[PDB]
Amino acid sequence: HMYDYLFKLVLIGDSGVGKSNLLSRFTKNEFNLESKSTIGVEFATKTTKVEGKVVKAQIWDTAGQERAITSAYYRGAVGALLIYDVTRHATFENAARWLRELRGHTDPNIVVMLIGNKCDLRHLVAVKTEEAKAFAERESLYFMETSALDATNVENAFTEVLTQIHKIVS
Ligand SMILES: Nc1nc2c(ncn2[C@@H]2O[C@H](COP(=O)(O)OP(=O)(O)NP(=O)(O)O)[C@@H](O)[C@H]2O)c(=O)[nH]1
Ligand SMILES: [Mg+2]
Repeated sequence: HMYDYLFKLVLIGDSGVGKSNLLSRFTKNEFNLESKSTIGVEFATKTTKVEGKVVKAQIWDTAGQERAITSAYYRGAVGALLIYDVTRHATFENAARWLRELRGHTDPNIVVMLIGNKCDLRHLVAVKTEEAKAFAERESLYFMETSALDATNVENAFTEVLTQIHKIVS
């Protein structure tokens, strides 16, 4: 293989938090203004040079609501983005219930990052950054605020994960 490492990452979080757009903004630098709820499981790939070595991230992406294929979706996942909508406090509370789901199906030592998405909708921010920092520290998660719409921190969040995974694995 051309790459040194192949890291399977999963995106989870409630419907409409922007998971699919985060991905397409990372892989294909596009903001899908015309997005729609995801059917089944979609995939995407990116090959990066962190460390001076070749990393092929393999990103799985599924919808938020109504399963049983939870099974294959999480299996072998080695990093995860836990994404909530910065303007809808309901999506941020459900993060712990996603975190239990994610944890019942992965190794305790995967790299997990909490993402607060849509940080551009600044006048509707309904979740205090400090409260999300609280949940992140309480649960040993990484933490970022992102905007898929204006690319803010999207690259930083994904690479950060991928670097943190390699340090475990070397
Ligand atoms: N303002 C703004 N809107 C965003 C951002 N990211 C996503 N959205 C909006 O939120 C909606 C949901 O995006 P989408 O990525 O499809 O959500 P999802 O989390 O993938 N949903 P599902 O779980 O059902 O697939 C879209 O209408 C999109 O415009 C962002 O950074 N900023
Ligand atoms: Mg989607």
